[PDB]
Amino acid sequence: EQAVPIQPVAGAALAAPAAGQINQIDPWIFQNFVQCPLGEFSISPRNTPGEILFDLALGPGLNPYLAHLSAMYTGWVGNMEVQLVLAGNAFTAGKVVVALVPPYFPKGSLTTAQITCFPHVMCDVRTLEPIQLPLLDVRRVLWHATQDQEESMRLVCMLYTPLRTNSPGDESFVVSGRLLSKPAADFNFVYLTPPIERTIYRMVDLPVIQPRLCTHARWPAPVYGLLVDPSLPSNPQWQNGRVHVDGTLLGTTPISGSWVSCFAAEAAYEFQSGTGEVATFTLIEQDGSAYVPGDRAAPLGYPDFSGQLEIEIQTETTKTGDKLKVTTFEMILGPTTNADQAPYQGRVFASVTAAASLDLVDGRVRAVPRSIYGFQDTIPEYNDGLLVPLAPPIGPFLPGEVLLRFRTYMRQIDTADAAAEAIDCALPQEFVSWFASNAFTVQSEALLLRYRNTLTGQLLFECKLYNEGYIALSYSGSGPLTFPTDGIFEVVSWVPRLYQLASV
Amino acid sequence: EASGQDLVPAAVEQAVPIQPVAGAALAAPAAGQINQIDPWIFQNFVQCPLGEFSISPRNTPGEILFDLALGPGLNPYLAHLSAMYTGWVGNMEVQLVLAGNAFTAGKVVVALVPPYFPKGSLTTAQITCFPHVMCDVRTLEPIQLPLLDVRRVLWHATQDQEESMRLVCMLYTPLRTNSPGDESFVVSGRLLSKPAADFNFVYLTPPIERTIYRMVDLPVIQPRLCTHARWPAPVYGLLVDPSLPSNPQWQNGRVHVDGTLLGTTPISGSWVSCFAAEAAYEFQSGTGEVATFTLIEQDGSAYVPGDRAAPLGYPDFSGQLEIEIQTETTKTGDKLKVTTFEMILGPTTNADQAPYQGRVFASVTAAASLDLVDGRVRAVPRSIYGFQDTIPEYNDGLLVPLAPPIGPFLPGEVLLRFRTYMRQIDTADAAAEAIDCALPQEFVSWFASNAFTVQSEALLLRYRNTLTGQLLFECKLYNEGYIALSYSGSGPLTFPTDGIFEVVSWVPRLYQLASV
Amino acid sequence: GQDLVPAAVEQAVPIQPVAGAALAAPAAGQINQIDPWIFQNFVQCPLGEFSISPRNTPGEILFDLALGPGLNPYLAHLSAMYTGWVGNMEVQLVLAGNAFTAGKVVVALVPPYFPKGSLTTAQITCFPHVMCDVRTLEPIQLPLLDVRRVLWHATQDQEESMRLVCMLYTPLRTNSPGDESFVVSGRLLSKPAADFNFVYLTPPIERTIYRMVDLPVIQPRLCTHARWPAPVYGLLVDPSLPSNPQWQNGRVHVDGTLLGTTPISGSWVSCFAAEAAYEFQSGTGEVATFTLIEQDGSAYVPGDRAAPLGYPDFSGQLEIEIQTETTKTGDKLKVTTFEMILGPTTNADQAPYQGRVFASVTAAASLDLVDGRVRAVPRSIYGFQDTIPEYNDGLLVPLAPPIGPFLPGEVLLRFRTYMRQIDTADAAAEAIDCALPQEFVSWFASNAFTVQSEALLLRYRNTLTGQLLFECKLYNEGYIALSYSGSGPLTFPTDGIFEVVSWVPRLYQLASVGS
Repeated sequence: EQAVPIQPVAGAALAAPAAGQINQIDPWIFQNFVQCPLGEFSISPRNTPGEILFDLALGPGLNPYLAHLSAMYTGWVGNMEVQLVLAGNAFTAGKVVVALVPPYFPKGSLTTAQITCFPHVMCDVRTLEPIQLPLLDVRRVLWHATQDQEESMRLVCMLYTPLRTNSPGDESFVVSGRLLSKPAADFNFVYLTPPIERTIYRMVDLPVIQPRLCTHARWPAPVYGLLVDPSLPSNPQWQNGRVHVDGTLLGTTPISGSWVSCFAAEAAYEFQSGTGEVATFTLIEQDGSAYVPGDRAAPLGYPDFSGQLEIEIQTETTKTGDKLKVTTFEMILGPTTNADQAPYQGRVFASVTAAASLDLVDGRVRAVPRSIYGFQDTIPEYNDGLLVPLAPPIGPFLPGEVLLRFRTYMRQIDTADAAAEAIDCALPQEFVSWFASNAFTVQSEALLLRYRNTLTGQLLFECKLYNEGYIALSYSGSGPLTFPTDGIFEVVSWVPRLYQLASV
Repeated sequence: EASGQDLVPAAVEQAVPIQPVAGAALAAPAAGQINQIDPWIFQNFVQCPLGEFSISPRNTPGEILFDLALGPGLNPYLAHLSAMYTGWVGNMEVQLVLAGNAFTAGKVVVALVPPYFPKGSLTTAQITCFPHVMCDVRTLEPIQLPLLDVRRVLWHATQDQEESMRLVCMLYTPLRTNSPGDESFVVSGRLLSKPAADFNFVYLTPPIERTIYRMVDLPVIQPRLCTHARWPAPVYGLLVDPSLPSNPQWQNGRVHVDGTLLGTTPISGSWVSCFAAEAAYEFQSGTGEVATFTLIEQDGSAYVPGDRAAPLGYPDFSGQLEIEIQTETTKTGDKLKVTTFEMILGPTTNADQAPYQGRVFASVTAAASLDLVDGRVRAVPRSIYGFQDTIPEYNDGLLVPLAPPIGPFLPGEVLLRFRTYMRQIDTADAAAEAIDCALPQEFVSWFASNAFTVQSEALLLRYRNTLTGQLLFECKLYNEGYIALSYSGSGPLTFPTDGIFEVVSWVPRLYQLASV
Repeated sequence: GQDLVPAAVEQAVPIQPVAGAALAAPAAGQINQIDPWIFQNFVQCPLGEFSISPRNTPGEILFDLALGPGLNPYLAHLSAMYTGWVGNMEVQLVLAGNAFTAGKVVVALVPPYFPKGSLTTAQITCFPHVMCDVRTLEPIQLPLLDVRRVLWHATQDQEESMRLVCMLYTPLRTNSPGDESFVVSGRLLSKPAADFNFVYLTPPIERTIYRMVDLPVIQPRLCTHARWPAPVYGLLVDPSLPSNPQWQNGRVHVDGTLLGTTPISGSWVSCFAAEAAYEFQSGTGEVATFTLIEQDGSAYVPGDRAAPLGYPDFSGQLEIEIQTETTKTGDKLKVTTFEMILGPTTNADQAPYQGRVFASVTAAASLDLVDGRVRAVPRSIYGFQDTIPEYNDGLLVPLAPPIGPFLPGEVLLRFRTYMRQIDTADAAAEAIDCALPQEFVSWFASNAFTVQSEALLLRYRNTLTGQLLFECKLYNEGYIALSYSGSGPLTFPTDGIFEVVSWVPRLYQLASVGS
């Protein structure tokens, strides 16, 4: 334990008068150093001084045992003990500084000159034993609330003096560092409350479903494969299948997978002595509601591709030659306009080459897709020719990383090509529903996933799932590569955005 | 002391697992004054402002009979004293009185809920996980409980509400009676409280009457000397009737207890069934004289379609309304005159009327083509023919914002109506046309001007005769602005209009009223 | 008799001592003491100037200060190396009255968490208070205790503490026939009390709160117009011009929030970057359509602004020069002149809010050009008017509010520039006014200033002599006001320097300017 210019901090002695209870923790927990989340770093000889190696806030989330225990309590108090472990031999050089930042220091960028003005310790990369530090509870309140995130003391480690070493011709040398912690003797909980299952210290989990038994987020068809291809555009701007990890739906994505590529509208039929019968649809919500224009490109579930598709609705005939018929229309979304389709304004048109008088009843219909002709993976004309609010394009990606896609095949009417079409998505609808319902709390930037075989257990690849809702693989090949669709995705831990993945 | 004690008496079994909590000793070095409370206040238990509740056989386990937030609002003395301070701190003592008949059986649980616990769905499983006490409904002596200031600050703020310990009572076992005769008893429980030794206030401030706690009060006026909120006439009767529709959707006379007005109800009683407009006239060889009214706000402001189905004070009933219009002509011989017009606002007939632009059309049969000038007019009602108690058309088959229908009520609960009569045009009948409202315009003005703060869900009121000083019945005034009472008879019931309504206490929606 | 009750007793405020570092020590990391001689001197507060006028009415608030390190320049300077503070202070008040003036004021100690509505003359005396006469010759002092529910305060936020509020108890009256323009000046000073210290020693950060606002040391001649790419020529006021224009460019907040469509650099004004497409089929003419993007290359998405950054906000006809490449060989990239309409005009739908622009150029042959990115900058203006153009077809777009809300007798200070216009009969030059010039929209959003009050008092001086030209109020919205009751426009020399004095409230009265 190093000497730092700081006073002792009182824990339960300050909180006892105004606390209903003071609860004790298992004494076996005070004897083990456990790995802290986001408490690891690697120093390379190509780093410049001033990089923040780690930044961790005091609280129950540092220890998994305390994070589990906090679900049955109302408050907490006390200090912690922290250990830093460095992996370097006797032929290295470089220095590191670990400082104690007070709870209310402003957030921003620090400088190596400024980091030494805090109570701090300076450590050489040749140190043998782990470095022990205290983490004290500097506060203006008597105790903290477990279900609320407040400001506490921070531990910040920054590179101070650059690493100087020799390296072999195959692999480059790095200095690894890890941080562990445990509660100090002065640490307590406050009030015994019934346990809560949805707490802020809850880890993200994924449904146990094979991708072959999932649904596609852009076209209503089962998923037929997952793959990766650097030749396709690396920054697509799809409006469907976008969802945040915390449970925020981005763009025009609906909760249910049946709303995909379909729209609900009220249809007015006008027979013209020229082209023929024309149906004009005024759009409404799929579940049934008034469409209020806002910051969305189109009503939820609207298709987000450019092409020629047909729709079928339920029609009632007023005259007496029949009583109920099912017809088929044709909607044009090609780069020709000439009909002024404005989904944002809440109106669209379609027509058929049908003779005679076929006036019908305007009583609201649901239009489902039938097929596509000349499909293009480009967003449609949400307005006349002008700009509309829409979700940002997928990205950014680190160098050497490429998006992983779930591909599926739709129908065709086109004559030229005869093999197949292909539409891709970033996540199946099951994941969208899972994230929307669970409403997790994101920690830093992204999650480390793991695709493993169901029965053999062999690891296939490791990827990164960003909070914006895309998966990136570290692939440095040339041609497209597909993967088996029988594995299960597993969550490992939270990782920083600048994290290097293992190559395929 | 008492007659046969085949009951529980003292429930001295608590041993509540909680530590003593420091009160005003921690806040003394942080205040700039020395304050204290009258020592005599510390010496007797007084009824809480929300200290009445009922347990009935129709209740089910898991229902919340009451919940109390720690603070000055549990004591009338402390609630009155809090108007001249910022800051309070300390513990309190509570006495629960529930001593039902010896033929009854049941169990309740009272728990200490700490601050920051989420509010809403509390189940019978979780309530026993808190420090709690088990009570039989037959207990003879009062049950004494502590309420402690568990907190992470030095003191609280009297204005605006913070997080404090709660006292929640849940029905653990359904109430049943062993008596053979025809009925099941109802338990009437009471709450009393007094501050503990180390309770204090912090800093003396000017005494402002309109504070958060206060207490709701009603104007001291007999119902017969009040004006109706749906027709410009004095209130003539106080009635209850189960034969009439039970969930009306009246637009006028609707107000919230906290002050907010709902619908098209105006502040003044002269705006009822009257409207101001810009009036233009035309003559056509068909229908004759056609008058068009562009409706505007009666204070001169323009009418903009918003969250209201119509301008304030618009007639919400249906039928044919005959009104009077003052007109000025340019013809030589006379200058000013008053004409009588008729309008049809009943069922939709062959007419082109759209309240979206605020246009109202009146037709008159005439032989001579009168020439007039478009101007400004205000129309008040004169007669009603073919009256119907239903809302008129506002957008010709399209939904418009409206106040929700009055309700809901407990089983056996029926709405109380204030009844007035109008001048009616009749052909071969003689029955006087009658209309009903929920609250008179005096109460609407009182609520809109005072802007009270509601506490739980409703207010308990008692109607007392002034001539003899006799309480006639008790009723529940809901926060949405309607009064309900328990009645099971078939025929209509009438009450004298010489009484005075009095506020008793705050009650929840599950409170059971006595039969009338 | 037995006891004597004096009729004249000196005023005093009774208090109960409040603990400072004694309460905060067990939970604070450190307790740092300050220089022992800072406790010995009253120093003017950063917000320490106010005025009383006969126009004021009883019940009006003259000032209200909050306890903390922002009342003393030494404490405000020292707070840049600490994260917290605790303790009490003392405040001094001086009034520059006369013998012809009658009036009374009350200074009260309002505690934290008292509702911030409106106080009356009856309620103000229910607080601990001191009653002061405007004819007093000596300063009046009061204490300021740290009444709180926490252990200490955080420097970097305002939080809630004890207030010091002063209101006009009795109307100000002068026995003179009047009305004249007599104004009573009031000044505030403060110092720490025996119990006051800081909490945690941190590196000195210069860009913190309680850092006093400064201005660049640049004469108005050496600045740039914020509404036209030309140097600022004149500085003037004019009461015959509209009081509250709706300019969209050249607007900035004191705290650094860019309001409207104003860019950071001065090279973006009245210029735009867009992807161009040219067409000419039978009778439409050589029409170029532009899909707008940001000048730095980023994509444009409709948001809370009515146009991209730097878009013109004046109505007229614009003539611009665009770098265009022609596909025909033997003639490489040139500059083409294009005429475009800014205001409403039929046969077209100008909607810059939606990223669509239409321009036309006279032609008699093919003159074909290739598509791509282009940047258009102004060349000439015809039919200039100071009205916002048609940002949409028939819809309302978000806009900055009109300037307002000047006190009676206050006009708007304007920076005047002359543009390049095309005329046929009138030979008069075209003039355009701005509220704040360029490098004044900059220097904000670069310094994250905290306003701490309602207005800034500035003094305009001469660099070589020091003669005071005028005093003015810089409101937080980013504009200046001057007290002037004349009819004709009045200009000022443009070779001066703007100097900050202090922070003043809304009701501060400026000395009238004139000759």
